Amino acid sequence: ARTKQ
Amino acid sequence: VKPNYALKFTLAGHTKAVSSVKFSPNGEWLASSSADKLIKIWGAYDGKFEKTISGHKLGISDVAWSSDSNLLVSASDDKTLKIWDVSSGKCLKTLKGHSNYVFCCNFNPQSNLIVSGSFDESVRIWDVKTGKCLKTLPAHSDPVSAVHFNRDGSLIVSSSYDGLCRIWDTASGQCLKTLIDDDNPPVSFVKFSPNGKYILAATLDNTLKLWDYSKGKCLKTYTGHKNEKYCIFANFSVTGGKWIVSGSEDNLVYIWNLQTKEIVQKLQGHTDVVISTACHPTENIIASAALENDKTIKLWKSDC
Repeated sequence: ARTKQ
Repeated sequence: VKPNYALKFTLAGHTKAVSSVKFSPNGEWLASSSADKLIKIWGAYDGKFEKTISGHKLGISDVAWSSDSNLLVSASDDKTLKIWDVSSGKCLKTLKGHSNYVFCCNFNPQSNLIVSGSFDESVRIWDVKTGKCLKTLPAHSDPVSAVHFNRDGSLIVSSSYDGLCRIWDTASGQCLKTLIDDDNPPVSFVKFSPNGKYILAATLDNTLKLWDYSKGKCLKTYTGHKNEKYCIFANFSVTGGKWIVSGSEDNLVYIWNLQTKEIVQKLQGHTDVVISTACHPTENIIASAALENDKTIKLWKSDC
């Protein structure tokens, strides 16, 4: 998701 | 004139990184989404925790409010979106069709359609009432990082790691315009300005850009922050001074003067990347949210 690179 | 945003509340409760924060249109609520699979609702003015909304099987990348503040939609790594009744916390519909993570979502102003973008490189348009997919747009050649309706709902703007920003006709799904700049760095965020005349776009070369939609030209650039890794939201602040607001990978909230492009404030407090910021619809209030080391939401208030 958005929270992961 | 510079604003004087100062920290008023810190909102703890998420157990993994927060992914997005959004104020309800009626100003009363803040909604947050997280890699912990949860949505949380908070009081916009005092940070009071209200409720947790659960149902997704994997983390959530985005949440958005309907025009009447009664519904939320969320976009999840479980490849679905869910429409929620905020009052009951119930899942009304699950929107199935994307073949990979759903990254971004938004209602149109009528709030009878939802637009979504996905790692599957498509943009989908959904009927809110039936929960069924109306159109699938083969929009991009890499993950879609943001989708947004303009003010009358007739247009959709999308952005992608393929380096493109595209503007779509809602009714037909056909492409109206493609925006390209420099050496096409990944476009990590896009949205229309309040009057729909401009488009604000973030690229993963530490740059925000304001585009004139009609002329297809760059009008302003905003630099000084750190953004090379994450899809960080950006905002127009319109309640007092006209600012551009964005998070940053150096753990600060950046605020620029929209016309002069100068940094007017840097909000210090978070202990990890600030992935999401939101601007309150009637008060000079900013919400910010941060990744795994921090996991909190902060509310900041300014006199102007």
